[PDB]
Amino acid sequence: NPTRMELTRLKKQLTTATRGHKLLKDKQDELMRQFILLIRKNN
Amino acid sequence: EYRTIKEVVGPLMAVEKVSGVKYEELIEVRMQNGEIRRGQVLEVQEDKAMVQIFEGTSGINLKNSSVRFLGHPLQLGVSEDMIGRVFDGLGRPKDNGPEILPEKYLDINGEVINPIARDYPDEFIQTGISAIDHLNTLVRGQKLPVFSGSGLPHKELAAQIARQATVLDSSDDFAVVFAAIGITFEEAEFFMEDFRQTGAIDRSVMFMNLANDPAIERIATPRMALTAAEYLAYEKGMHVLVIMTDMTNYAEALREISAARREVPGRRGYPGYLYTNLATLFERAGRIRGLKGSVTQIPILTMPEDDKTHPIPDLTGYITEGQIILTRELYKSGIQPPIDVLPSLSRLKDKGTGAGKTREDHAATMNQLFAAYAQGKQAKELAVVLGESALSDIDKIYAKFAERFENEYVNQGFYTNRTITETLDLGWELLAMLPRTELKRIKDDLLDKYLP
Repeated sequence: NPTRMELTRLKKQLTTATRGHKLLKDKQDELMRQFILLIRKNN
Repeated sequence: EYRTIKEVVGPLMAVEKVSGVKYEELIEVRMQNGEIRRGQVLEVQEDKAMVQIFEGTSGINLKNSSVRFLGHPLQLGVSEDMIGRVFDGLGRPKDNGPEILPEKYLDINGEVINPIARDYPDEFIQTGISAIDHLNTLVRGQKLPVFSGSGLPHKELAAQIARQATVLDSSDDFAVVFAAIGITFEEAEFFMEDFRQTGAIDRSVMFMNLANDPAIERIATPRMALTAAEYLAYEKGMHVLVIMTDMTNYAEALREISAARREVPGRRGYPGYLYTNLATLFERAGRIRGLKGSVTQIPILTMPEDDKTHPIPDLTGYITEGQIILTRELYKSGIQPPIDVLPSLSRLKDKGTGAGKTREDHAATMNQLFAAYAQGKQAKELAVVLGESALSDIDKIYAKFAERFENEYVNQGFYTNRTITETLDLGWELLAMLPRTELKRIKDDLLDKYLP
């Protein structure tokens, strides 16, 4: 398991996962704002 | 002559009753059947000396064999007649050509250049490869290595660069010294045949060392090649491009000798003095104040398990002024050459570019192409994570830019020779995909002159 090839690969997965986390968090926020406009109209 | 072989352990032998014997001195073994083998002193004490025989020790009877010490180490017989010739690791003719009468014999270790005697790299070298000439420019006197890996095409790239490299104007062209270290015959034959079929051999001196050649011959090879280069450059006033592959093979040869002397390894199994060793080779390069000729180096190495923190590429980068990186991702996508411009670097690039050297739009377009490429890769990733819904119209362009950049700009082919003008023009055609608003790193002065 703990080889240098695994290390470099897991370090790459972390960078990707970190970026994906930021993109998804932004998406949720963007959906939330649009929802706010719609939900007030719904009310 | 000595009939005093005491021990034989593999290709190594211990010889007693030695006197006046020097480290790295050449020896000659006369076997009991009259057969002659040569070797080199790897270690020497008062009573004895340790030697390694190039041809091995099979069939040797200790008692009835003899040893003679030649009184000199490996030396290169230099001459301008080396041009157009192919030699092995020890400088011996490989092409069955006419005899060479040396001007003189030189030691192959060279001398260390006074740091204040060096002149700064000035002249642009056109490799004919866009990803280098434009984004990671090679300048005359630089050391700019290629970091590759097993199964990556550094073989084709090495041949291409040696084939296409030239300086604009000048009239006098590049003499190319090509050193092959510990490579397979099949690869050595590719190089030799490519050089002959294109006429590049008429400009070149080749030192070819093979994988099944002795470790001491592999160690000698880079030193033979660089001794030839400094002679042509600093004594004959020639501009010399030195291409050496594979430096990793050189490093493995050092470990073999180091283990024979029972030396405890340093980091990751390599000798502690690996840095000194690599630095002594790679710093045999550059312009020298008051001298017409110069040495430019392109060392080539494979990174074990594609690991850039490995001692070989790690220490090399500390010594050389940048590195060109080949990647598996690009090669699997069919990009030729598979150069990844993002981690690639030339540290002297600003010295060989601009008006008078290349063209005035060189630096600006390089920064712009780099920015848009990284931005386009981010855009592609965004589309996979959040969908095509999240992409703006500008985002979809950057994604398309990065695609065309890899496929038309970087992917030029191993036999395509692009002039710097053609390279710069192609850069502008790709930047033309983007709105003028996005071209921020380019002043409107040059944007109005070149943007199609």
